[PDB]
Amino acid sequence: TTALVCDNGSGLVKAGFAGDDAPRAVFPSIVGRPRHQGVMVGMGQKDSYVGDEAQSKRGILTLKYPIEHGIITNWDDMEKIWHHTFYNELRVAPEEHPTLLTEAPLNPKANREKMTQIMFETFNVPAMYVAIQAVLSLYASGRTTGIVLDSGDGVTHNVPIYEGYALPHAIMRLDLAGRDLTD
Amino acid sequence: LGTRAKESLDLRAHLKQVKKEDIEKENREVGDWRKNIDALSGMEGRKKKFEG
Ligand SMILES: Nc1ncnc2c1ncn2[C@@H]1O[C@H](COP(=O)(O)OP(=O)(O)O)[C@@H](O)[C@H]1O
Ligand SMILES: [Mg+2]
Repeated sequence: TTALVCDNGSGLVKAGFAGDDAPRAVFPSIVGRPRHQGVMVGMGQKDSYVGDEAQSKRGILTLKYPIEHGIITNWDDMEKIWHHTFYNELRVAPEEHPTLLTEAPLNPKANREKMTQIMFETFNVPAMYVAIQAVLSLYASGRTTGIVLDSGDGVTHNVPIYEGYALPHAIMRLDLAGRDLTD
Repeated sequence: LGTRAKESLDLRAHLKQVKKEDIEKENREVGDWRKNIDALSGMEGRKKKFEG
């Protein structure tokens, strides 16, 4: 079967089946509970709008990103985001598809372990693999050497690679990124 | 005097022969290989596969 190449990121979740050119569904990763009271009855008001739906009703929501700086600070919301990504934006049950998450360098271990535990227990995938976000960006350029500066929205990290041999002692991770520029 | 001179001459003659005539066994190794050019003709591939 085909593999699911998900990419959590921080600010935009990008996902799609392996072997294409562009991600199938790209949508902000925000989960916003309503904050006002609500008087219309039977309007079908949900308790949390996630993804791109909460960028249209954002006038009466309190959007809050579940990923602060690479690390994940609110596991329930992240689980909700993943569930939405699998079932509504791709409509493929995870029981029949390998997954390939991505993770920033130098992140806490507990984050990665919890990620794999969720993927194996809740969604019950057949097999998942976690890859460093810079090696992939080096794949896409068709190179095999080079030093890649991957300035995302959560964290900016700079992984040098030569001839396929990564240099673990030369990774410089800096926490200034797009969110701090927005602020 | 001539005998002594010819002794050294004959002794050095064989050394010179071995040193020099044996060079003719091969001297083409100086010749380099092709090292051809492409002339913008070997641009017939996309970014599809790179590992192989
Ligand atoms: N065209 C653009 N010009 C300037 N900044 C941009 C543009 N597109 C996205 N950004 C910034 O980059 C962020 C998205 O980065 P992204 O690569 O999606 O992060 P991640 O690594 O989490 O996927 C946005 O928050 C935005 O601030
Ligand atoms: Mg990124």
